[PDB]
Amino acid sequence: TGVQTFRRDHDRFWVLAAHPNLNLFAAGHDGGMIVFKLERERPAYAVHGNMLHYVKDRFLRQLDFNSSKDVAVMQLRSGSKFPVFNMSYNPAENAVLLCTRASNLENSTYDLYTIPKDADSQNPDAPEGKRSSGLTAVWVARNRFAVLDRMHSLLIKNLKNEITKKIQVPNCDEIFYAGTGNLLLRDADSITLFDVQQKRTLASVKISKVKYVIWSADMSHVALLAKHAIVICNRKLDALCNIHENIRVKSGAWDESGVFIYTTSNHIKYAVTTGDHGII
Amino acid sequence: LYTVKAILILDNDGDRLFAKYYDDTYPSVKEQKAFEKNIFNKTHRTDSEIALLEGLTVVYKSSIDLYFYVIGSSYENELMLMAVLNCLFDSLSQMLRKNVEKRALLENMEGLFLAVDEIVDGGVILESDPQQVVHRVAL
Amino acid sequence: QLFCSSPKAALRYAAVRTLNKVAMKHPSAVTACNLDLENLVTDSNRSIATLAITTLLKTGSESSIDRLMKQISSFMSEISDEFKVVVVQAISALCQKYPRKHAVLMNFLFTMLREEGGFEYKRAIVDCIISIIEENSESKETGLSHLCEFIEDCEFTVLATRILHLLGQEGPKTNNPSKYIRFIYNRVVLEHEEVRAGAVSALAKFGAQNEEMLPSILVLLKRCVMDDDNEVRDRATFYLNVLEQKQKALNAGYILN
Amino acid sequence: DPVYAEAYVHVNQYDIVLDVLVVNQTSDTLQNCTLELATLGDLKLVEKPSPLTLAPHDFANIKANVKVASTENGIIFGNIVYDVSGAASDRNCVVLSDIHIDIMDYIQPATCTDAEFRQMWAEFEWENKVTVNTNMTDLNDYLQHILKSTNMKCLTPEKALSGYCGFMAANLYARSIFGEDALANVSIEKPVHQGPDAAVTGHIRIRAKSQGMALSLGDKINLSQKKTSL
Repeated sequence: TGVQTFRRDHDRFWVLAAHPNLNLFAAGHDGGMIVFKLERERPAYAVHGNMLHYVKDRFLRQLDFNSSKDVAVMQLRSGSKFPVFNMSYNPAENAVLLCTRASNLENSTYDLYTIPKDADSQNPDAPEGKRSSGLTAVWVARNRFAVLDRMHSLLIKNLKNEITKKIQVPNCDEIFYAGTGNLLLRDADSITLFDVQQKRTLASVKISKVKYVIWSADMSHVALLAKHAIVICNRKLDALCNIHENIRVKSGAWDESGVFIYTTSNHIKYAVTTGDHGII
Repeated sequence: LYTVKAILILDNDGDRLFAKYYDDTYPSVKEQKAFEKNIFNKTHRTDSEIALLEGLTVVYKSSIDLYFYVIGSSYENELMLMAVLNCLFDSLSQMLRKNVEKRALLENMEGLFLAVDEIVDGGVILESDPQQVVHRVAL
Repeated sequence: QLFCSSPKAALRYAAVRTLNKVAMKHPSAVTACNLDLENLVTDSNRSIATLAITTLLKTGSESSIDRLMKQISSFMSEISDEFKVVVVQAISALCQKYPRKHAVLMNFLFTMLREEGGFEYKRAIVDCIISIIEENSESKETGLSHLCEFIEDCEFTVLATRILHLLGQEGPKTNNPSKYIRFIYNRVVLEHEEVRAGAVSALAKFGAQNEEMLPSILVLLKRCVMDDDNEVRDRATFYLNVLEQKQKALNAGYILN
Repeated sequence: DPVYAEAYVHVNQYDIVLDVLVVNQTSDTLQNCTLELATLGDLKLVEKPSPLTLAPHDFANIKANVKVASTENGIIFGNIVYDVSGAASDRNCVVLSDIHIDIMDYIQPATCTDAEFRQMWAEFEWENKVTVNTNMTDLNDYLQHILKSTNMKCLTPEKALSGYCGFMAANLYARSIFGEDALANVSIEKPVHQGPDAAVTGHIRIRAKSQGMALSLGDKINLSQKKTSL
């Protein structure tokens, strides 16, 4: 069906193309031409034993291990694929929680899936499969409270478990209407810590995120992402060292809390250990 | 109403080949030129739909060969004021069968002169339409 | 209004400036936007250019639209019926509605003023500075901050004379000493015996008053900063010598007045 | 790949020289691709070790001298695309544009008579400035550090006092390897208890002929100014 028409000059064309590399997409015309580049600049994750999960900025999976030139990780833990609002490991070497239909709606669906075998929606019967409705689900500080959006605005999600899908309107507190943050930062420029309702801050610390906080696997990483720059902390704000580079693209890695791997050309390097620095 | 500071028909070489200061209270042929200069140099054959200079109305025109100046005060509406200015082009044109030119100017002044006194006389516009004139005059 | 609203009576411009006065009443004002928008839009007709400034002014404006306009203006102002003059008039009005006040605007304006420039701002400046003083503006730290900086790299010695004179009086009633010093040094930095000279003269009202740290140091400084170049030498020597000649406390009292 | 090649640049005295490790930890002097020469900037790249084997399990030093006084290429800040090619035991390779090519280094200090200077200062290509404000140090150590880093000149003192405050504006001049003279007046607050300086809010006024390099220089220096995670 005709979705929409888009107008941007050239009352005269004869070609359109989408790459068979699929890299790029472009449209050709008489008066001239345009190329546009896609990305979900920065895009969601989960960890399960010796394996990385990615959600594409652009590009498909690449969700661990490799074999020849480049390999997008196709597995039963479909990462870079779905229509993501948010992806978070529900730790287990066997579980993930996933929101799909992404976007802004009233609310989306989340279908949470088992690593043993994901599905279109996994079983509501199963609690490593559950799906329900809800717009986004988000971490928040002092680590077990969570945000869920299950209204198109502030629901708090809080559970001891991180196989979690909990719904909590209390903590309704707008003054920031449904948008994006993850230890609370509707561009707070702070990660702000809370419980399940309160109308009085516990506290906010001034530090900042990639709009994600990096936990050393599950949900306790004082290793921090920042969008450009990333900072290394131990759990919570202890600024251990602060990272910056200036290429507005890539990554550097932690094994656990603050194990600093840095990539260095055709050389891949440990930034540092004990009092050491190394090329593995 | 004893309102013409001068009406000048100026060349667009900043020259003035007509000026009558109908009314005046400032002088000098020089200052007149100077005053002229600032504005003329500035308008430089270009004119404006309207122009106010000095809080004073400047209605000025250009032809196809000549620059028309009237100085008056913005203290008396355009439409009329212009009407006289209009009257000036038009009658001269019809009557003569020709409007102003540099050439025209060069052959004889007098007619302008003749007209001018009739139309206006000082700071009071006695008249602003041709016809009356046209009959009235017969030179 | 409408009928006129395109140079029927190119007369319409004048009126808004006063003859038909405007400073509005609140719902009434909202209604006005369209008409001004036509002129604002049209940008033409000497009668138009003037009209744009008065209408917009009288009715007032939102911040936002200004923004669009700043660009428009960027091209426009130079000649666009010889926009500069109407604009200087407009500008004189700007300095008045905000003469260093809505300082954010003043600064936005300032940046813009200098920027859109040509040169023709200087004339305007004579007014603008005057406006700021009229308020006796208080976001000076900032206001001054822009002025200082820009003027530095927005040049014209002549401006400096005026401002100097004013500044000359003001000093430590508005503090921020290090900065102010910081500036002052700079002002001098420039050559010209003359440019240099002003920083000392301004200083006399200032010195005398001293500020959040000054008397001791005030005494120390004239010493620390010293110059030859004969008559420039002399200026240092003489001020000193003059200084030399009265109990500096007394010295300050007589001279200052 | 076994063949791992690691490389970095060493610029050793004029000569920007290319350390290359191509280590061919390959299972053989695997066939190698292709390489191409070029005019460069006031440099030209100028050497290739000839062979194209990727000798087995083997490590090699491949040197590129570059020619450091010629080859104009006006692709500023360098950052010009460079090729290592996929042309033989290789299906791809690296095509790269450089980055890593900056100013602070290039220019050497250079000097002037002050009156003339001032006159000149004003006179020069006005067109660039950047601000100094913020650091980790006093401009004593800080200034020295910056100075050494860019290898550039502050022309003259007046004792007024870079100490008690100073409320000093420092005039700096430098001349480079391909000869641009760059002028500064930076005017700066300066550290000292409850007096002033642990920021600046001093303005660095940069004049260099093109604004584009000039401002860029102001930046470059801005990079230089402080000491933090690149």
